[PDB]
Amino acid sequence: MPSLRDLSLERDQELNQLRARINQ
Amino acid sequence: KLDEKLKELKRKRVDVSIKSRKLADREEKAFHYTVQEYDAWERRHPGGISYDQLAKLSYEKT
Amino acid sequence: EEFMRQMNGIYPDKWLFLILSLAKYYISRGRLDSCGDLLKKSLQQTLRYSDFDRIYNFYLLFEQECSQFILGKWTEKLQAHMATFESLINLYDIYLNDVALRQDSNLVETWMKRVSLQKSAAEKCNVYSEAILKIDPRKVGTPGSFGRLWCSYGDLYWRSNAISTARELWTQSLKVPYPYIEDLEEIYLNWADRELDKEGVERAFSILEDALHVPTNPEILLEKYKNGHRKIPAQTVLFNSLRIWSKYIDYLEAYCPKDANSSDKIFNKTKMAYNTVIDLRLITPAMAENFALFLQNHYEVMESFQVYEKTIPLFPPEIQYELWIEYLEVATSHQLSSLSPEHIRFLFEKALKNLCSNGIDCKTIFIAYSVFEERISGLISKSIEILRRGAVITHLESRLQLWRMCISKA
Repeated sequence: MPSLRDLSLERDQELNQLRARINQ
Repeated sequence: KLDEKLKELKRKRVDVSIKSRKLADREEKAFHYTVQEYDAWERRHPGGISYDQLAKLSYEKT
Repeated sequence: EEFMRQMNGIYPDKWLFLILSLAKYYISRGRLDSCGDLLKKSLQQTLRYSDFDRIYNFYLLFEQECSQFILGKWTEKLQAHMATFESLINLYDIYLNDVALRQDSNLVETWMKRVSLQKSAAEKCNVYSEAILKIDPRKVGTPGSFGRLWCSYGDLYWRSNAISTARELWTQSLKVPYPYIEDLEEIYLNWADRELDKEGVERAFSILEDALHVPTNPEILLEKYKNGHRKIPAQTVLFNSLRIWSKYIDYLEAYCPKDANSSDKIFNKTKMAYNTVIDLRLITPAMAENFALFLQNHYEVMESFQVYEKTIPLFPPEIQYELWIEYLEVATSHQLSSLSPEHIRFLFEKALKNLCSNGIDCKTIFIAYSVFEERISGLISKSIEILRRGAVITHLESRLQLWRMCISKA
C-alpha cells in the first residue's frame, strides 16, 4: 500500500480536476 | 520645446548605456521509469583457484 | 578611403577599431548621413556583445551630440536626428536580441524572447512566422523547445479567435520532421488540452489516438530511429512516448463514469489503452498500479490480478517488492477476489522465493503471510514457523523485528 497504492490514490484524486473540464 | 525632449532622451540614454555596459562586462522517483528504461539501466549497470581457471583468467586479462 | 578598403581586406580581425575610426572620419568630414548609414550597417553586422556595446554606445552619443549641437543654433535635420536618437534608445532590446540571432540563429529561446518584446499580438504573429522559417529542426539543441514555439504560436490565435486557423497551423506543425520526440509531445499534449475545453473529450481522444497509431514491428522502427543518430525523424516512433500514453490514459480514465461496467465502451477502451502500453513495455510501476486500481474500482478484481501477474516479472526485484505487496494485499483482503486459499499461499511462496533469491528485504511479506495464515486456517504453529523462516534467512534490524514477533507470538 504505502509505496504505489498511495501514489495511485492521489492520481485518482487529481483526475477530479480533469473531470471538471470533462463535464463542462 | 525640443529642449525638454532632448533632456529626457539624454536621461534615458545614460541608463541605456549603463545597462548595456553591464551586459558587456560579462565578456518515489524510481516508480516512474518505463520497463524499457529498466531494461536499459539493468543492462548498463547490472576460496582457492585451479590452474586451468587461473590460466583462462590470465589469458583474458592479456 | 582606398587605404581604408585595403586594410579592410588586410586586417579583418580588428573591425571594431576600423569602423570607429572611419566613423570619426565621417563625422569630421561633415558626412553625417554617411556616418548614419555606416553605423547602421556596422551595428547590424555585429556578432559579439562587447563589440555591439561599443558601436551602439558610439551611435547613441553621436546622435546625442549632433542633436544638441544643431539645437545650439536646421529644423528638419534636428527633427531627424532626435527621432533617430529616440528610436535607438527604445530599440535597445531589439538590437540586443539581434546579436543573439546571429550567435546561434536556431536557438529557439531567443525567438521566444523576441516575441515577448513585440508591442502587439498582431506583430507577435509576424515574428512567429519569421521564426518558423529561420529555425531548422535538425540543429535545435535543447529537445522539446521548437515544439513549444508551435504550441505558443497556435495558442496566440486560440486566445483571440479563429480556432480553425489554429488547427490548420498545428496540422502543419506535426508535418515538420523533428529530430527529437519531446518536441512532438509538446504539440500533441497542448492541442489535446485546448480541444478538451472546446469540443469535448470525445474529440480530445481523437487528437491523441492519431498520434498513437501503433505500427507493426515496433522493434524494427525503434531500432532504425535509435541507431539512426538524428537522421531519422521522431515521427516514426511517436508510439513510444510515455507522456502521450499517460495523457491519453488520463483522458480516458477521467471520462469513464465511476459506475462503469464491462459493457461500457469507454471502460473497454481504457483496458485496450493500458494493455497496449503494457505490450509496448512502456508501463511504469505507478501506471501498472494505476491500471490495477482502475480495475478494482470497477469491480473487475479478478482481472486486476492478471495485471499484477503480467507486470511483476518485467521489473527488477527491487520494484517487484512494491508490486508484490500490492498484489498480495489486494488478494488477501477484498470481497470480490475468488482466489482459493491454496492459490493465495502459492502467490505468497512465489513472492518470498523470488524476492529472497535476490536479497530484497521481505519483512512485510513475511508478516502478511503470517497474518494470512492465522486468518485462513487458524494454524498458529504454521504462522510462527513462517515468521521464523523470515528471521533465520544484512537487514539485521528486520530480523530482530521478526525474532521479537515470532517469539512473542509463540
